[PDB]
Order: sequence, then structure tokens, then C-alpha cells
Amino acid sequence: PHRYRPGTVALREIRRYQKSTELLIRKLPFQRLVREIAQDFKTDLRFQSSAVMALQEASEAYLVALFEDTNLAAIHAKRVTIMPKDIQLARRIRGER
Amino acid sequence: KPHRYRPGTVALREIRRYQKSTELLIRKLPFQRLVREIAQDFKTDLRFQSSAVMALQEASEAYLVALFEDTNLAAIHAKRVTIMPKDIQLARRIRGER
Amino acid sequence: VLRDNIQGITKPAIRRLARRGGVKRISGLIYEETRGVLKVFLENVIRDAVTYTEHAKRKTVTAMDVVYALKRQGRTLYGFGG
Amino acid sequence: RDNIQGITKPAIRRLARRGGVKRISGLIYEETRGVLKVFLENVIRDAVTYTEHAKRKTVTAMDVVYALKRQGRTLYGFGG
Amino acid sequence: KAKTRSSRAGLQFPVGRVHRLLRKGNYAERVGAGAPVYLAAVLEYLTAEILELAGNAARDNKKTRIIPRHLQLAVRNDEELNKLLGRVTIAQGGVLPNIQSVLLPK
Amino acid sequence: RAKAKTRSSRAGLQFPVGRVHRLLRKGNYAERVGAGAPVYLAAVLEYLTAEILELAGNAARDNKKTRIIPRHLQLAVRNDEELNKLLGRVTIAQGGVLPNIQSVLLPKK
Amino acid sequence: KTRKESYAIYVYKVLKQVHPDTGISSKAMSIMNSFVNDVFERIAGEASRLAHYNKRSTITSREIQTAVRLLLPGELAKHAVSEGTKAVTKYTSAK
Amino acid sequence: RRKTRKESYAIYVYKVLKQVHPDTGISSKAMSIMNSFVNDVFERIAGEASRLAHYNKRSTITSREIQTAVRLLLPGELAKHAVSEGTKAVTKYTSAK
DNA sequence: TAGACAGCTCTAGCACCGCTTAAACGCACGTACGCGCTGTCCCCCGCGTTTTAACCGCCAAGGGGATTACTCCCTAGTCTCCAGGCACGTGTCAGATATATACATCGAT
DNA sequence: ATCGATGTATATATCTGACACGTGCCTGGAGACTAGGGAGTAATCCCCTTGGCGGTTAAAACGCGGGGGACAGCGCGTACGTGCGTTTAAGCGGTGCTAGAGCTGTCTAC
Repeated sequence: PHRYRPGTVALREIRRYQKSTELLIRKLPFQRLVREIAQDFKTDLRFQSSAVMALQEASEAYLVALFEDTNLAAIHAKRVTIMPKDIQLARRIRGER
Repeated sequence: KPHRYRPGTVALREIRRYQKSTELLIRKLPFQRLVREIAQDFKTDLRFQSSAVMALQEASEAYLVALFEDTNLAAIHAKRVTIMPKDIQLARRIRGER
Repeated sequence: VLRDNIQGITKPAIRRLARRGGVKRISGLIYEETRGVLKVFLENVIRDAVTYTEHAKRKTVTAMDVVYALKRQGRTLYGFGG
Repeated sequence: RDNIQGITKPAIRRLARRGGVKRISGLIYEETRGVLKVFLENVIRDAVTYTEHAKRKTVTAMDVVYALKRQGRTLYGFGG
Repeated sequence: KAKTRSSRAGLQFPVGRVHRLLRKGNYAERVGAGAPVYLAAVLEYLTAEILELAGNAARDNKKTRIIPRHLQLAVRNDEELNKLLGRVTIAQGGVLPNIQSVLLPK
Repeated sequence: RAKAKTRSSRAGLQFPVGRVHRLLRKGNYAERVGAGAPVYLAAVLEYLTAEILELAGNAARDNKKTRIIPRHLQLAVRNDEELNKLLGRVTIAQGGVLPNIQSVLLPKK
Repeated sequence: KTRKESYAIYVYKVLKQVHPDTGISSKAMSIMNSFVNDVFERIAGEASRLAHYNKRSTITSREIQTAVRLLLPGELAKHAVSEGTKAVTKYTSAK
Repeated sequence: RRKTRKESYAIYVYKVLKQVHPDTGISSKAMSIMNSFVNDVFERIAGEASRLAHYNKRSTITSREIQTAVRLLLPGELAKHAVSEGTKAVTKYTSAK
């Protein structure tokens, strides 16, 4: 049947998630992730939902900043596929690695 | 034939001395002139303490040496050795300076 | 004790965050690399928020703890208190 | 004027070698002169603003330290 | 007859609340009279600029109600507000619709 | 009247507790400052000073100098990972940089 | 007390002054308080350190004038200086 | 006229240096750098404690606010050792007059 | 006098079930893209020569930064009051959802 | 080209819940008088920043060979993109509960 070319629906996803607003991470696994992270520092924590969505928004924004820096450095590396070393270089340049 | 080192040995060796050394690598009179020329655009008849221009020189040198380190890191990341200004632009863009 | 929710951050979520991040094509170890970076960022922010909760002698992490945790690192987040 | 070109090409090479750069292109000197120029514009503008708040005709190292740590990079041993 | 300080300053933001926040914010032991007027003016101007560009983005998005997507568009489109808010995350704002030119098809 | 004994000597500290308390009070940090806050803060400052001074003395032994120079201070800051993280945005005046050459610039055989 | 401190009415009437046909969303509204609040502590803290460095004990229009010229970008700082001096002049003329 | 007094942490830093290294000296620029470091770390911790007291509507900065500031700003091992040192100093000062 | 404590309220966070379903997952399949390889050629390094100005020292001066003294006026301090500002109440309207329809863009031909 | 799929933009109707408006309230702001000290101004001084000259030597600039590295071209293969079937749990809704955030009162250490 009909099959799309490699990269064009990736660009469609880029457009459709850049025009969107909503969160790209499933809320229940991320909340469970926050609980299993925070259980280390103290046991028997409670979390307001507003705290959960705040943590999720901060995580998603920091991640997409990492992806845009990674894509910039990978295109700088004359590539379109991003390498993990691109992420490592981006975090080293940003001052957090 | 005169003794001539290969391209890259002298570069590595003076990398080594100026990684050991701590002195400023800019002549202080041209940098003084550049600082006062830049400060002319904000206020006329400005004076400068020697310690102030010293602090500007050392801070600028440290900032640009960190920029050079990130520039070489991004150049080697592109499977290269020579740095082009696109490397500097990428470093300042990832660092949020552009 | 909640365990192994890092795999709850699934492959479609990471590729969506890449698409919003402008990434066109993604390698394989990128997923676990971003998972480890998410570990680092979440441990730091959540540790600061837990410390903020500890000073207030509370047992519930408030969103104001989260914004003050984000504020100390300079990655301020808007819409949950000033 | 010519004072930005007073930051000599050997000085830029020396500073790149302190930064661990093996090989330098010819446009790097002008690019680094521009980067040093704009960084100096920002820091000197902030320091002159601090000076003009203090009603002084001279720029002190204290104002330099205040402007630098406003910019996010703080310097030790010159006040503060 | 009590008449407010905001009208006397010709401003909209509360001069009295700003002075109260200054005096309890522990910034100095004394606060001048015209200083909170200046604070209110600066805050009102920044608010007016961001609301104007948010309304422009809402009209571009054919909306008569400002949503955070218009706020992210207004912050990241204007260069001065983007430089002032470079270390700033807006929740439910998304990102700018930017695509790198290499990733475009040939 | 009893003998005047300093707060720092009572707290077993060399950093001046009274001077720290004075700087806290006129630093406009709070309208009240507790008794344990300047003692605690002077102890933390003395601990950090002791760590950095000990590492700088170790660097001075490594450089065979009996006087600690800013190069020793820079080496002591950057070699320790936690002190480097504490002073990441800190520039140290003429302490230079770490001697580091990445591997791909090294010559091959 | 149950009552809260917010700049909701002020930002809403500034919106009505600028565009008197546009509504505002509640999440966006809290974002407006977020804006106003943290630029309040950055400008106020800048005024605090500015008063501290010159050994001053009061915050006047000069300290925040310098603070605005520092923190704000050039056209924003210039406009803020001009209209803040205008508001101060209008306040002092009306006393 | 006579020059006014200019405060420094020089003698206390020298005492701590002799405590950690009885034979190692110090240079003037180095004591200036350590003086700046002490002043900046004092400013950071005191400002963090001031903001912490503002967050929890407390008007008195005590050892708890400074301890939470240590727990926040310093890294984990540095913060842990500083909490231990400050705790022992506070307890032995409380035992004293 | 504030904050540590006690005590009371009652909010909300957690926990759970169950159905739904869209999201995630497993997997086939081919090709585009990473990467290796090769050639090229240029252009940067290395070094000698020439140039130049950076540097140090030494002096002169003046101006402005710090200091001192005086004052007044501006800001805290206090109080009464009253109107701005702020939960609650309300309702209606902007936006979401759904449907039809035009319209450009991709892709096989 | 070119048509055909194919998603998007556009136009219209139903709905709803979110906000735009109203009410009451109260407390926060404003008005009035008070002290006082802080900041402003004038006088003072000196230093240190500025300016100049000299020389002189180190560095900067310049020429040039050349090599080696930047980069274009090509091959390749494989890993990632794209599609399909399955299923998994994210999600929504309702129910249960209670830990605990929140508030008030007391007072005494501070």
C-alpha cells in the first residue's frame, strides 16, 4: 500500500508537537517515578498534584532544551541522527556535566 | 638542513607551558586602550583604577579560555582538530549567549 | 517501596520530547541517555524540594517547595506560585 | 578604533593554547575579537552604570566585581 | 476624602502595596517616597508590554482570551523579553515552531 | 563583672562569632537573628576554609613551595570535584587553568 | 486569613487598558502574577545591593533607576526610566 | 587624616591555615582571594537563610535556617560535614555561657 | 514576642476498583544515513627575518575621591478611618467538539 | 506532470465551563502630626590617575615552505524509520479514608 518516506512524518511530528502545548510524558509513570525518587531522601512522603505537574513541566522543558542543543550539535556534526555523545557534549558545554 | 619540528609538536608543547603558567596572555596596554575605548561609548571623561582594568583583563581571559575549551570540545566532537568560528557559534548558542 | 518506574518513561514519550525538541532522527542509546539525564535533574530538584520541606517540618511536598527548588538552580518555572 | 586589533593574533593564539586548542583557523582571531568586544561591552556597561550610581568619575575594581557577579561569573581577591 | 497614590503617580499598580512589600521585604531600613512609584511604573510597563504582545499573539491565533501558548510566543519572539527571561520556563507554553534547515527535505 | 570571654572561644571556633552576628544583623537578612545562627555559620565557614587551605597546602607541597599562591588555590579548587561544583561559576585570579590535554591531540605512533 | 495577596485586578485592568476586547485564562493569570512577583524580587534585590554598596540606608528612585538600567534590556530600561521619572514627577507635582 | 579601619578575615584564615598546615605560608593576593571566598559564601548562605525565613514566615534566623542553607547550597558530603561541624560548635557553645 | 507547642478542623492526598481505549509494544522491512575509505589541496604551522610598540621607569600635576562639618528635610512613627481590595456568588459566553468542505502537499506513476 | 490520497484550514452548529461581573466585607491604604537623622552640601586634602619622555627589548608582524588536515566523493550496511497487530496500562470515574495541612490559642524561652 502507501508508505511514507523516512523522515517526513518525523518532520510532521516535529511540527505537530511544536505547535502543541500538552505534556508528552504519561502522568502516572512520571508520578510513580517522582515517588520512587523522593522515597530515598525521606520515607512516607506526600505530594500535591500541583507539585507533580510542576516537576513534570520542569523536566519536559529541560529535556526539550537538551534535545534542541543536541540537534544543533548533531547538525553541527554534519549529521541528522543524534548521538549520545552529542548529549554529553551539550551537557559539558552547558556546565552541568 | 635546519632542524624543523613537525606541525603539532610545538603547538602541544606551548599548550603545555601555558597550561602550567598563570600570567596574562594579552599585552596590557592594548587591552587598556580597548577597555577605555569601549567605556567612552557610555560615559565621557572616564577614569580607571589599575586594579579595575586588571580585574577586567583576568575575567575576560578566563571567560574566553573557557570558551576556547568548549570550542575545541565541539570541534573534536565534529571529528576535527582545527577550530572554525562555527564552533564558537555553537558553543555560545548551547551556552545561551546568542 | 516503588521500584523501576524509569521504564515507565517509555520510548514514545522520549521520541515526542525529541520531536518537540526539534530532533528529526534518533539513535538507540539516546533513550537511556535521556533517562539518565532525567535521573540527574530529578534527583537534584527533588532533593532540594525535600530539603525545603524538611525546613518547614512538613510531610507533604508542596508546589511552592518545587518552585523554590527550581529557583535555587536558576531554572525557574511559572504558573505555580510566585 | 584600532584598539580591538590591539588584541593581537599571537595573543589570541596564546589564549587558545591555554584553552587546549591544537589548530586555529584565520577567522578565529576576528571571531574572538568580536566575542571579547561584546563581552567587554556588557561588563563595562554594567560597571559604568555602577560607577554612575556612585556619582564617581573613575571606575573602581569594586564596581568591576559587582558587575561581573551580576553577569554570573564572580572574581576572587579584587573586592567583595 | 482619601485618594490613592496610584492615581497621583498616574499609574495603575498599587503604590501602597508596593511600598508595604518593600518595607517588609527587608531590603533597607528606610524606603524613599518616590521609589515605590518608580517600582509600580516599571512593573506596570513590563506588564503592559507582555500583555500587548500576548494580545497580538492571541489575535494571530484568532483568540480573544490570552492562553499560556500566546505567552510563550510573546516571550520567545521579542528579543528583549527573551533576553530578560532567558533562564525562564513557562508551564504549558510549548516551544517556538522552529525547524532546522538541514532537516528540511531536499 | 566577670571576665570577658569571646563567643568564638566558647564555641571552639577561630572565626569571629560576634563579627558574623554583626554582619548578619546589618546585612538586612532578618529582623531577628538567633544565638545559634552565627556560631553555626562561623563553624561552616571555618570548615570550608580549613578544607580549601589544607588542599592548597597539599598543592604547595606538590609545587614545593611554602607559601600558597593563587595557582595553588586554583589547583585545590579544581582537583576536588565538590569544591569545583561549589565554585563552578567562580573565576580565580591568575590561578590559571588545569593542565589538561585531550587524547586525540596527543601524537600517535 | 483566607484572603490572598495577588496582583490579579491590576494585571486585568492593565489588559483592559491595552486591549479592551480580550479575555485572560486562569493559568495565564497565575503566570502574570509569576512575572510580576519575581521581577519584583530581582529589581528589589538589585536595589538592596545597590544601597548596600554605597553604604546608603534608604531606597530612592536613583537606586532602582540604576537597577532597571542594569537588569532590563536597553530599550526596556530606557522606556522604564523615562516613564518612571514621569510618574515620579506627576506624583510630586500632585504631592 | 588617619585611614579608617578596613575589615578582613585575614587573621582568622591565617589561624586556620596554621591549624591545617603549621609550616605553610600564604601570599597577600591569596589571603585576598580567600577573604573574597569567605565573604561570598557567607553572603550565599545568609541570603539562602533569609529567603528560607521569608518562605516559612519566620522572623528569626536561627541555626536551623543556616543548616537548611548548608543542606541546599553545598554538595552532599560538604554539606554533611558542615552540618556536623556546625552542630558540634552549636552544642558546645550552648554548653558554654 | 515570637515561635514552640497543643489542639482542633477538615482538607486533600492517597488508595482502590473497573471499564475503556489509546497509547505503548512487539515486529516486519527496506533504505537512508552513519561511517569508513580515498583523494585532494590548501592553508595553517613552523621558523627566520623584520618591525614596533609594549614595557618600565621616572616625573608632574590636578582632580577627584575620600574626609569632615553642618543642616534640613525627608522618612519613620503613630493613629484614625475609610475605601480599596478581596472570597464568594452568578451567569453567560468563548472555546471545545463535531460535521462538512475546500485545499495544498506528498508520492507513486 | 499528475492524480490520488491525505492531512489541514475553514465554516457552521451544540454545548459548558470557565471567566467576566456583582456583593459584601475588612483591612489595608490614606490622611494628619510627630521626631530625627540621614543625606545633601560645602570645605579640605591628597593621592593616584593621567600624561609625557626615553629606551629597549620583547613581542608582533611578515615571508614562506609544506604538510596534513579539512573536505569532497564514494561505497556500504545497518540501524532507524515506517507500517501492522497486539496489548498494556494510562486514563477516567467513583468510592474510602485519613493523614495532615491549616488555623488558633498559650506562653515562655528568647
